Amino acid sequence: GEPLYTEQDLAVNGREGFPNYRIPALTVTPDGDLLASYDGRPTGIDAPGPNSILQRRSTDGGRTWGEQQVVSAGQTTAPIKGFSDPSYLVDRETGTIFNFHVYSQRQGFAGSRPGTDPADPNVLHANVATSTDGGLTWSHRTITADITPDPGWRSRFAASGEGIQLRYGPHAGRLIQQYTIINAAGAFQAVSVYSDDHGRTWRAGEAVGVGMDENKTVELSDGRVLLNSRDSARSGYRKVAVSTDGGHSYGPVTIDRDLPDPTNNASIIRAFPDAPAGSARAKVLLFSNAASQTSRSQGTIRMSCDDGQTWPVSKVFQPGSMSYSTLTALPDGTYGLLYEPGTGIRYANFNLAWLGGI
Ligand SMILES: CC(=O)N[C@H]1[C@H]([C@H](O)[C@H](O)CO)OC(C(=O)O)=C[C@@H]1O
Repeated sequence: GEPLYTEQDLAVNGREGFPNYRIPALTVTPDGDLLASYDGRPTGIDAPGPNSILQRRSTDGGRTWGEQQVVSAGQTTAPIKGFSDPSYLVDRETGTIFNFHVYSQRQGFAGSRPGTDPADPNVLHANVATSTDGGLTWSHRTITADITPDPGWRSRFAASGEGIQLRYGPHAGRLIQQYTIINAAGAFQAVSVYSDDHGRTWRAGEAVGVGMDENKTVELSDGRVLLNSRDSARSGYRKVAVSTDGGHSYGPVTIDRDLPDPTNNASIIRAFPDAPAGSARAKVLLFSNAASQTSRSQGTIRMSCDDGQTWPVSKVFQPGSMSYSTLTALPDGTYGLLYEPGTGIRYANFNLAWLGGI
């Protein structure tokens, strides 16, 4: 077809109530509405800043966006509370939407102490907001205790963006959301948090790697779950691991030289999420990140047609400043992209024809 690439800002620093906006999360409701979530930052900083989780909705495929509404409101007055780094997760079977995020008080990620008590202001808590009405109203839950099987895990945070629901195998229906934890030795590890009962209970899998950070997972054509991670040890590339199970454990972590990265968040999705297992279309992956190894710039989309082995097609969508980016498959066959150009958060829409390879 004919190449399509358009973009418009959803939030710009200083307008609509907050001096700074950051951290994109994007998803599509079962009704087909597009939901964009991000941080509203009063002091322009990460947790423990008294941040708010915000949301904008589009009912016409991303063309027009409704007003900025608050999902979780931070408290700028003492007792200070903050809510940051959103990640959406839609249970396509039940139609339920989840929005995972941090619940901070006195500490952020690096400073969190061990503990699980919601009342303890020294721990960085894990929260989930649940909606059964398409993202209109939300019910909140602190699940730190449920996802901390090892008392030595002193900190954690859901990787911002969008999680997944498995379609194949013995664990089909399973909701997976990635987290980064800091263990007793001070090591940064990746871990899958999942639910087999459509969100009633959440539990952690086995932690993997060292030098890990914000990480994402995708279900491959054979049902294997590929983990793609930001490298906190700064190799200049993305780290990768694979899981063949559901009681999540991942194999060894290796550096992927095909994916340069300056130690920043990225997104990896299935181009055709509904394709049947083993089919050619099920092997197609899209990846968005900053390709520069020296700075957060040169935002590009890469495409693989072999479950992530090779990435023969790539195109730059933002030559300049580009930090965090997330992708989702829209029902019209195109792709939504929420990203950070340095001025707040911007929404972009593109199709495969635009990519050039196919
Ligand atoms: C909970 C939290 O702190 N999230 C932040 C995250 C984290 O600090 C880093 O991943 C090192 O672990 O990094 C950044 C960043 O732009 O680099 C922004 C996130 O809001």
